[PDB]
Amino acid sequence: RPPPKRLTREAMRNYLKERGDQTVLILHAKVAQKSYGNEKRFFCPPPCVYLMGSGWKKKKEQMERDGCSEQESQPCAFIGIGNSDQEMQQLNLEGKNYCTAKTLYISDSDKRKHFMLSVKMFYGNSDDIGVFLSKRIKVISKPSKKKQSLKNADLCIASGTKVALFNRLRSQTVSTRYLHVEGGNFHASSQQWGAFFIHLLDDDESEGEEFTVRDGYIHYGQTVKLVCSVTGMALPRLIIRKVDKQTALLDADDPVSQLHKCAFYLKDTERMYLCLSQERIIQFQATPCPKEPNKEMINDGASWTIISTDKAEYTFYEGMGPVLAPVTPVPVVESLQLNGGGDVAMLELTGQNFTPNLRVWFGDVEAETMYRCGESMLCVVPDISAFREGWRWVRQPVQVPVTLVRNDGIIYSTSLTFTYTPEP
Amino acid sequence: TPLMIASCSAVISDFIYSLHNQTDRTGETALHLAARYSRSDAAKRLLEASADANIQDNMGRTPLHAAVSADAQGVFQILIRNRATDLDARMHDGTTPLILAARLAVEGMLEDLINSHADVNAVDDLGKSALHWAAAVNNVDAAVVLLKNGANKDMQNNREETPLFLAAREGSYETAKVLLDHFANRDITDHMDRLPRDIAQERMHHDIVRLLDEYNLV
Amino acid sequence: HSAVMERLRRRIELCRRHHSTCEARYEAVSPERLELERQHTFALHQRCIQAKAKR
DNA sequence: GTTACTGTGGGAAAGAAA
DNA sequence: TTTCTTTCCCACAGTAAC
Repeated sequence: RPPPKRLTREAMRNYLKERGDQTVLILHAKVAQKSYGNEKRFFCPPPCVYLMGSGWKKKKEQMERDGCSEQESQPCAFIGIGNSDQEMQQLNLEGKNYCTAKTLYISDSDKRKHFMLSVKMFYGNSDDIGVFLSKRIKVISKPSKKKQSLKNADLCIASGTKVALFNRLRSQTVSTRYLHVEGGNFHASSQQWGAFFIHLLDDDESEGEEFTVRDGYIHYGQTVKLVCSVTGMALPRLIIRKVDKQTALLDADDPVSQLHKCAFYLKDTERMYLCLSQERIIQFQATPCPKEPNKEMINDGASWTIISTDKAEYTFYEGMGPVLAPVTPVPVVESLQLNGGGDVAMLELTGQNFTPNLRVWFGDVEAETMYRCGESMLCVVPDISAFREGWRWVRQPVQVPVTLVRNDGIIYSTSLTFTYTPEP
Repeated sequence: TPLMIASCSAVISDFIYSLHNQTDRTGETALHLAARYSRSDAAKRLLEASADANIQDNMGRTPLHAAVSADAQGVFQILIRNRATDLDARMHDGTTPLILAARLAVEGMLEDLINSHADVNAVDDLGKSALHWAAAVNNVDAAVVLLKNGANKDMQNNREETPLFLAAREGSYETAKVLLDHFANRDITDHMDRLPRDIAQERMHHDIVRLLDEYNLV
Repeated sequence: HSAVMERLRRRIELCRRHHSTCEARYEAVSPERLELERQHTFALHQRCIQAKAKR
């Protein structure tokens, strides 16, 4: 087998030019209802696994242009529960660019307070891709319909975070539909599910877009605005009201929690709500009211479930062709600080999953790199000369990009961009 | 900018006889640059003329942070010797000078900071004490000094990881041993109920596993 | 300057050595780790193959 | 129609924390 | 005693294979 190849200057240049990164990606809920006895309360929403990036196709082509069945170059994939002695379920990714894990669940045999989904993943010909995991997920023995203080957070939606919303018809797992979006409007697919920014607003809020959001956790009664994290289309102002027994309360200050059934009131149109008619999303009014001036009964179909959402995302590139090992674990570079300046400039990098076998490249230049640990790494800013023939000092701003590169050639893109600047 | 050029490269004193002006890109003040380019005289002059030694730049670092990062012994002495100077300053990510001192393998600043009474059990936004960072980086000397000056050896970071655990993950045999020497609790699981021994077995760090299994028991 | 420079030479060498140690600790274990992963990849791939035959 | 089964959601029972 | 939280139980109402 062909020995591991050190990424070359030229190969880097090609990458910078084309840049067909391959990126896995895992969307999911932050909470999970533990299942008892021999039950099975599936994770809802179902952990989706998109495979974005022009690179995946380039990889498909490269593999075939080397003698591979349509079946030999097909990314495969299984999802599982961290280190649990169960069985990983397979995700069917044929033709599809993503795939949900509709029947994942966590038994009570598992004592962990948390866990993260494991997504194993290789190509058809057993060539290996890697193992990517979701952000941690907390286990709850049952949602708390009781009171919720503001000390045990992590369980309170907070202006800024994201959430998924789904409706459950008559207690039948096969009915479940999630507020989604396609073609520009809001669907209620029982197939896909979208993550929504849930911004909090001060009662004295305006009309539409270009508004200003304010920090703070969310309790019923406030004016929130839901936006599609992908498309952008958003629902006109609303007021999330705690519900129960088909009654959409008005006098409720309690802070909205995880997996809490709640109704969404509109922009003071009148008393119209947001409901699902076993099809799509359409207006409503909720006729019943004579129970009390603060307990408007509502028709079963707008008592959505709120659940907060996260998203794990990794991206790589085979810069020197196939590699004996997996591209996992992938390096995320969260912070990039400068250390000192001029003749000694150095760079401290902090992030996750760093490893002794990476060098950081400034544009097409490989810079000396010292591994501190999994989360910290140092490197030496290369003389400005390496980017401008004459220059013995920085005559003008020159911004090159920063990027991590494994030793066998995999190149992990960042987003950061070190910029040389004149030493004042 | 004019005062900054003299400090960063009679000049500092004459212009003074602006000051707290922040740059657009980095947001550093003249004191910050003096610290970064490690220009000792300039920092002294800026301080003399009642300068604020705690202005944060765009990432939250104060000149003292810049001082440790650039391993500028003189500006560092000057800032710690200064009374106003916050030694437990904080970057946006929660990082503190005591921590950078542990991380960048800089000679003595960690102890000088300790001796000058910096908080040792302070933590970053991830909840990692300098002792945790000391273990990640297997900086034994820093680990001993943090421990002698009363660090919490069994402290847990947001992910429930103890310092012994990070040493087990990275395979810091020497620091791991020191923590054991000090009776670090080797039975504290991380957030996913994982023992340091477990994280160690997984990473195939056989010696740390050997230690966890048989070193300084009962 | 030689005294300060000397402190500088000393710091990098320490970082440099620490790195060299970690990489070697990591590389020495690579085969053990890579062979264990492939063993699992094989098990699923085998299962991925039979799942296809059942159809 | 008939049968055997299976996620869910609501409420009783068992503990555990005040 | 209270107040919750974690485990148990069990019956709607859909599926699936006859």
